[PDB]
Amino acid sequence: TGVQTFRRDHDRFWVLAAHPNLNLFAAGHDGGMIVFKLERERPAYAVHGNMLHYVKDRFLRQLDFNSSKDVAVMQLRSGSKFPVFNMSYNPAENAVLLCTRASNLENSTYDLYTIPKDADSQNPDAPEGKRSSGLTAVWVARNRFAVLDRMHSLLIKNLKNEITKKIQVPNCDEIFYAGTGNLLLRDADSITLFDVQQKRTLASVKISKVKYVIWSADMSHVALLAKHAIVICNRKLDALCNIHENIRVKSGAWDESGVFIYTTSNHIKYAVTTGDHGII
Amino acid sequence: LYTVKAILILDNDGDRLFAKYYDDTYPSVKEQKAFEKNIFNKTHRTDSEIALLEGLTVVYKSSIDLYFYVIGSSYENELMLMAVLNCLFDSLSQMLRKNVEKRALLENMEGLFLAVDEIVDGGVILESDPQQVVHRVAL
Amino acid sequence: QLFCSSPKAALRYAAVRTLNKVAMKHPSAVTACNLDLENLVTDSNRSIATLAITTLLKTGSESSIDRLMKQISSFMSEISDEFKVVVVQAISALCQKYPRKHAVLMNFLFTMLREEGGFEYKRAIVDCIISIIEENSESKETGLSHLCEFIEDCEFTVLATRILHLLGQEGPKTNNPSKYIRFIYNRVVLEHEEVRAGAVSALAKFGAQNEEMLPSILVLLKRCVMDDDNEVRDRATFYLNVLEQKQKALNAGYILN
Amino acid sequence: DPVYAEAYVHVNQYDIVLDVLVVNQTSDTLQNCTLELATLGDLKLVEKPSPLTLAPHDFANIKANVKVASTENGIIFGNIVYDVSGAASDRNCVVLSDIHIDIMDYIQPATCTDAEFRQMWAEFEWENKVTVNTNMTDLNDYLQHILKSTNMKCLTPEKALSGYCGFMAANLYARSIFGEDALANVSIEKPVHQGPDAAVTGHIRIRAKSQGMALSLGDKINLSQKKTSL
Repeated sequence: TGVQTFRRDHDRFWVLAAHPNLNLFAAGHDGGMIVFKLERERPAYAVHGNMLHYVKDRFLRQLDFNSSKDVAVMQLRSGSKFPVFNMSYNPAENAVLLCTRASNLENSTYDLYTIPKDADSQNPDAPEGKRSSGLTAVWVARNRFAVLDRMHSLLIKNLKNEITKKIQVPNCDEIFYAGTGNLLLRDADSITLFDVQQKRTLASVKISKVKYVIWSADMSHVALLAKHAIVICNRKLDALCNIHENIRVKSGAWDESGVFIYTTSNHIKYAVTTGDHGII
Repeated sequence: LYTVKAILILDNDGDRLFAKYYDDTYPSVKEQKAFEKNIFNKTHRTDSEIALLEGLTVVYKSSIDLYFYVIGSSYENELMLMAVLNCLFDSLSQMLRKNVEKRALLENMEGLFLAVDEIVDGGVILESDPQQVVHRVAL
Repeated sequence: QLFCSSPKAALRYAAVRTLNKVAMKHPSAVTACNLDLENLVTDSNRSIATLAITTLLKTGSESSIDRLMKQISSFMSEISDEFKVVVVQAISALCQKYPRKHAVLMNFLFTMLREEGGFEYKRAIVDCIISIIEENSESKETGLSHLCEFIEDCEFTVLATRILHLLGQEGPKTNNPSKYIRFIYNRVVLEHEEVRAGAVSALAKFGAQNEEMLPSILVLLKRCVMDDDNEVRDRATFYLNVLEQKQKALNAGYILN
Repeated sequence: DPVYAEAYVHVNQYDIVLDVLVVNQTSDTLQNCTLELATLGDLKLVEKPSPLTLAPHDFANIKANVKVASTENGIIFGNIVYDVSGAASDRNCVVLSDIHIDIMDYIQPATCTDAEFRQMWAEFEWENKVTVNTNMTDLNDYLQHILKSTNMKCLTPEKALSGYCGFMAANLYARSIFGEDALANVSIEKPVHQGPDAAVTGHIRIRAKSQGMALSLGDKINLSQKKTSL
């Protein structure tokens, strides 16, 4: 069906193309031409034993291990694929929680899936499969409270478990209407810590995120992402060292809390250990 | 109403080949030129739909060969004021069968002169339409 | 209004400036936007250019639209019926509605003023500075901050004379000493015996008053900063010598007045 | 790949020289691709070790001298695309544009008579400035550090006092390897208890002929100014 028409000059064309590399997409015309580049600049994750999960900025999976030139990780833990609002490991070497239909709606669906075998929606019967409705689900500080959006605005999600899908309107507190943050930062420029309702801050610390906080696997990483720059902390704000580079693209890695791997050309390097620095 | 500071028909070489200061209270042929200069140099054959200079109305025109100046005060509406200015082009044109030119100017002044006194006389516009004139005059 | 609203009576411009006065009443004002928008839009007709400034002014404006306009203006102002003059008039009005006040605007304006420039701002400046003083503006730290900086790299010695004179009086009633010093040094930095000279003269009202740290140091400084170049030498020597000649406390009292 | 090649640049005295490790930890002097020469900037790249084997399990030093006084290429800040090619035991390779090519280094200090200077200062290509404000140090150590880093000149003192405050504006001049003279007046607050300086809010006024390099220089220096995670 005709979705929409888009107008941007050239009352005269004869070609359109989408790459068979699929890299790029472009449209050709008489008066001239345009190329546009896609990305979900920065895009969601989960960890399960010796394996990385990615959600594409652009590009498909690449969700661990490799074999020849480049390999997008196709597995039963479909990462870079779905229509993501948010992806978070529900730790287990066997579980993930996933929101799909992404976007802004009233609310989306989340279908949470088992690593043993994901599905279109996994079983509501199963609690490593559950799906329900809800717009986004988000971490928040002092680590077990969570945000869920299950209204198109502030629901708090809080559970001891991180196989979690909990719904909590209390903590309704707008003054920031449904948008994006993850230890609370509707561009707070702070990660702000809370419980399940309160109308009085516990506290906010001034530090900042990639709009994600990096936990050393599950949900306790004082290793921090920042969008450009990333900072290394131990759990919570202890600024251990602060990272910056200036290429507005890539990554550097932690094994656990603050194990600093840095990539260095055709050389891949440990930034540092004990009092050491190394090329593995 | 004893309102013409001068009406000048100026060349667009900043020259003035007509000026009558109908009314005046400032002088000098020089200052007149100077005053002229600032504005003329500035308008430089270009004119404006309207122009106010000095809080004073400047209605000025250009032809196809000549620059028309009237100085008056913005203290008396355009439409009329212009009407006289209009009257000036038009009658001269019809009557003569020709409007102003540099050439025209060069052959004889007098007619302008003749007209001018009739139309206006000082700071009071006695008249602003041709016809009356046209009959009235017969030179 | 409408009928006129395109140079029927190119007369319409004048009126808004006063003859038909405007400073509005609140719902009434909202209604006005369209008409001004036509002129604002049209940008033409000497009668138009003037009209744009008065209408917009009288009715007032939102911040936002200004923004669009700043660009428009960027091209426009130079000649666009010889926009500069109407604009200087407009500008004189700007300095008045905000003469260093809505300082954010003043600064936005300032940046813009200098920027859109040509040169023709200087004339305007004579007014603008005057406006700021009229308020006796208080976001000076900032206001001054822009002025200082820009003027530095927005040049014209002549401006400096005026401002100097004013500044000359003001000093430590508005503090921020290090900065102010910081500036002052700079002002001098420039050559010209003359440019240099002003920083000392301004200083006399200032010195005398001293500020959040000054008397001791005030005494120390004239010493620390010293110059030859004969008559420039002399200026240092003489001020000193003059200084030399009265109990500096007394010295300050007589001279200052 | 076994063949791992690691490389970095060493610029050793004029000569920007290319350390290359191509280590061919390959299972053989695997066939190698292709390489191409070029005019460069006031440099030209100028050497290739000839062979194209990727000798087995083997490590090699491949040197590129570059020619450091010629080859104009006006692709500023360098950052010009460079090729290592996929042309033989290789299906791809690296095509790269450089980055890593900056100013602070290039220019050497250079000097002037002050009156003339001032006159000149004003006179020069006005067109660039950047601000100094913020650091980790006093401009004593800080200034020295910056100075050494860019290898550039502050022309003259007046004792007024870079100490008690100073409320000093420092005039700096430098001349480079391909000869641009760059002028500064930076005017700066300066550290000292409850007096002033642990920021600046001093303005660095940069004049260099093109604004584009000039401002860029102001930046470059801005990079230089402080000491933090690149």
